[PDB]
Amino acid sequence: TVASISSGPKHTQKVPILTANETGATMPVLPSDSIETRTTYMHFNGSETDVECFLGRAACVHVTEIQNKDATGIDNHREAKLFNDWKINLSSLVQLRKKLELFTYVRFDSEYTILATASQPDSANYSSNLVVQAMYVPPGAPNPKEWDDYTWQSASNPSVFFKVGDTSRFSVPYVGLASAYNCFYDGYSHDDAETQYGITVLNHMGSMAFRIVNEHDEHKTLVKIRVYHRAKHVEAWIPRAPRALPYTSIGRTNYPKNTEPVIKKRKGDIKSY
Amino acid sequence: GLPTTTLPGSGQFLTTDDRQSPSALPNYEPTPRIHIPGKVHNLLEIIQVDTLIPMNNTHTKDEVNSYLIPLNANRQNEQVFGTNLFIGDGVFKTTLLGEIVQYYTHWSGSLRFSLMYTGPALSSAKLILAYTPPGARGPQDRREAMLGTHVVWDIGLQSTIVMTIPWTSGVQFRYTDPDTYTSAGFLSCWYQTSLILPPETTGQVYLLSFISACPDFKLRLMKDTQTISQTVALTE
Amino acid sequence: QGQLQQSGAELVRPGSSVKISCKASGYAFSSFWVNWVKQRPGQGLEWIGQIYPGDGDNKYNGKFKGKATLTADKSSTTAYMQLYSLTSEDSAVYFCARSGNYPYAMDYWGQGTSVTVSS
Amino acid sequence: INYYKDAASTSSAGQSLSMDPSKFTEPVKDLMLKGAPALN
Amino acid sequence: GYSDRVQQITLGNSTITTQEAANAVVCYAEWPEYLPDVDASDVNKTSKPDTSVCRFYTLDSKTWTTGSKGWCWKLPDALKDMGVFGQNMFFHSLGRSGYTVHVQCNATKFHSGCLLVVVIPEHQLASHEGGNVSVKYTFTHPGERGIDLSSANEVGGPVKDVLYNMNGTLLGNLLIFPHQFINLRTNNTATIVIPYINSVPIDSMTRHNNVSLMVIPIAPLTVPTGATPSLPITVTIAPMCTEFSGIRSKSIVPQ
Amino acid sequence: QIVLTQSPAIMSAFPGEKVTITCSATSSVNYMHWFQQKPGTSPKLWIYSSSNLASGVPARFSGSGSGTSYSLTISRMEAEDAATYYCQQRSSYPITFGSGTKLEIKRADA
Repeated sequence: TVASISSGPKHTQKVPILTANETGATMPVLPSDSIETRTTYMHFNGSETDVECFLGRAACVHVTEIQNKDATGIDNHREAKLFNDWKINLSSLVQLRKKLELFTYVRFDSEYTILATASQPDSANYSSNLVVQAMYVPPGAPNPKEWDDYTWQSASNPSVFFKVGDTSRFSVPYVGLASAYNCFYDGYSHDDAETQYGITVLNHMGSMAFRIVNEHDEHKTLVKIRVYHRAKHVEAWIPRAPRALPYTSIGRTNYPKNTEPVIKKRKGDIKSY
Repeated sequence: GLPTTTLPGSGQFLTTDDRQSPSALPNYEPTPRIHIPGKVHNLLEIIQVDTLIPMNNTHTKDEVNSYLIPLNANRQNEQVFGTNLFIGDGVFKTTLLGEIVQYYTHWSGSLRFSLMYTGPALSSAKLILAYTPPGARGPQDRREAMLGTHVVWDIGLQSTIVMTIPWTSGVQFRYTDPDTYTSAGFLSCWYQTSLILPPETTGQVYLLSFISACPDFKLRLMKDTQTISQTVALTE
Repeated sequence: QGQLQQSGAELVRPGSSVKISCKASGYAFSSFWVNWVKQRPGQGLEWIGQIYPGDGDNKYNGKFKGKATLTADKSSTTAYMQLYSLTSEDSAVYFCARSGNYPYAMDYWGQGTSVTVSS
Repeated sequence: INYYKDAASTSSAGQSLSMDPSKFTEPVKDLMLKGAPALN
Repeated sequence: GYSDRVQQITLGNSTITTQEAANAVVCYAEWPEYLPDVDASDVNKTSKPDTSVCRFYTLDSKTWTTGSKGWCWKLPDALKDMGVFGQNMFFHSLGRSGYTVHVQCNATKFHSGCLLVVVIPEHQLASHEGGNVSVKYTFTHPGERGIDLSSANEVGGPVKDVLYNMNGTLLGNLLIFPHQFINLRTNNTATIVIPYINSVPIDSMTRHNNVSLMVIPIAPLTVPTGATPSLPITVTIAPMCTEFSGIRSKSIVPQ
Repeated sequence: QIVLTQSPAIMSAFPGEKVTITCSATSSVNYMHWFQQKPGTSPKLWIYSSSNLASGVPARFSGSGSGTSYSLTISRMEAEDAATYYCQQRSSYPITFGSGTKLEIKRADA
């Protein structure tokens, strides 16, 4: 392929570098349209700038914790992180959430990959090894109230017991209820003055839930489970404009009152190089 | 049973892995993809559009105006603006070319930089743009500028003049993040002659500026971008 | 034993949003939660949310989805939360309390902050 | 080579290599020529 | 001897000349059309009143001044009043339609200034109170009128800001969407023909807006030396390829 | 969502009169936490976990039950009884307090 052909002097009626930009058409002008050049080469096709990349790396998307201790006397288990859960989504963590909000609707299969490590931050006489079990509670699914409910049978619920200090790589097909995922959804569940506006509505794939299958050793152990996700088999439609002002909550495009500028100021002059 | 030997790197969780992995939801069949206008394939298709550079930062806050490169009526030989080309910073740091190109570490190609006047139909002007490749500095006045790639432009019906910054570098790639070996250079714009104004009209007029990337643009090595942050996890 | 010292009597013009506080004193903030209850005048011991400093783990009662936005600061060991779009329903009383020492519900309790919305 | 019975099961694909700016670069109805006075 | 500086557009029974325009834009280069079968879902037989709604409605003249900041108009709604369209829209469960939007504003070879008509599919606003505060129905659903950024917040009100097109994006990155400039000196009007952009075959209109028009003075209106420092702006839209599906009891919207 | 209900709404108790209150939640709450409030004070932990006399909560007191409906006792009311009572559910999640068996004191006519 070629970089730019050779170009000699000129003089015409045909003025390439003079257009009317109020039409909306960003003119495909060129170097070799404005000067004397030479034939060169390309040897580049940006494999690294293809959307099945600049969207599809393994990045974290969310991090909670739990703990295995003696439940004997707990009113509510959750309140004890005896076991936990996740309203699956992506907005939790801004680094990836910025890449995705780069286009309007997106579509793909994913590589939800889990990993988890433990702490005995207090007079432990050995680091125990547990096994974490992570469930997937589809919206409409019964829910784990305790670290040893029946819910934790997972008869028809896709679960994976893996080990601490280790990881698990369970990949899932795209499960949009529609031809692709809505990123911004200027809508409401219904024509009712009093409902919530935002995509918060369009997006349940429900939750996730992790507990620790062992009966409390004697000392206390805390586990911090991390969830990593890699989009793959992507398509994206309608780019938009990238976020400038920071984030404030999942599924809202808000920004904080009283915020430091985003436009870097110009010390001195505009004339200033 | 078939004999194996495990190599160093077992169980390493490299995040950049294209590996084969099982379906948590087997036999499950998706929602039939339909059609949607506008569809991206490669970042590089969208950064070939233009956006406006706020070449006029000089504010207390962010401003619709930090975008308006003003023009001063009946002056001459004077400077209109300037800056350098660290498209991974300054003015540029907040455009679609920035914010994206920001996402990568290495770049190359030739920027196309546009410039549109909005002065009363019946006013004229003839100024000059000009790229000053790397070696000296901000031209600091016409003459010195003019001996660099530059382009006189006569204002008429065609509001926009499209100047193109020829990729002119030794090495064949440049650190997106600012660095001097891998420096880009500069560019200005001076009153060729001056800005005239029709009778019964008054003040200043303006130039809008945009910058888009070229056919030839190049970007590799994916880095993370600075431009965003969260001290903490967000909430429902 | 600890303390849930609270913010001070609040007068907010309607439509605003204020932040009352709380601060733990002599127990490890970063371990137990802080619930908040909106016991209005001649009104019940209402439950806004509950937040956990420890990692930011939390939950809210569906009345206050929007209104209440619980929050903890790990150094000044000061819980908070602030109400948005104030209305004279928010004219009630907010209390914070330490939860889960476990034999007991929110055992340790704070005094409160008065929130009154009007011009 | 595919060891899994499914579609997610499969690994990444790679280079689309379709790339068409047009869609965004020049959605003009009455099409514009490079080298011709923009609007006449 | 014809020029992009002269176009007519006849819909149903209404036209629009303009001895100006800077050609027209066709977003994403798609051209508006009807729901192909392979792609359909709703089982019902769609209805298509063609010339009775695929015509030219005229919203109203906002007045641009050296004060004004901008204005927007969400779209399935903005017309939610205009005769047959405006009902067929409320009388049905789900609809489907493509738009046109010749925006306008005239001046002279003495006046200075320019605009930035733009279209943004699934443009979703931001509350002016930070946190996880949301905006309510009767704020994102104006119409005939539209909302105005050169005004000030109500509670639950959107944010009224041009610097971040009320969502956290610098006004100057907007150009990544279809749009065009009215440049009082090379221009006077603007056009955009917009195909159905949303991620479902057919969808609702009571509870949703699939794109909004935004007009925003990127560079200031500045009359000669003494004249009335205000140029109206008048917008016009005309839907088309409308397709309503599943009639009934007529809908009742909040408020 | 287990909807709580303090048994009487309020009465009055001549000191000596033994006092018994009750909570009747809809569903099953396993642990009844009883809070009390002499106004001008923060509500305070009386009996935790169905039947435990919290700290400093005197002996006249006690209570129990389960599943649904639990209760409270004060072998005979006093002075320091004419307060308000809150049973309190912690089992179901939008953690919800009682209703209010406002404890009432009985005295002579003046």
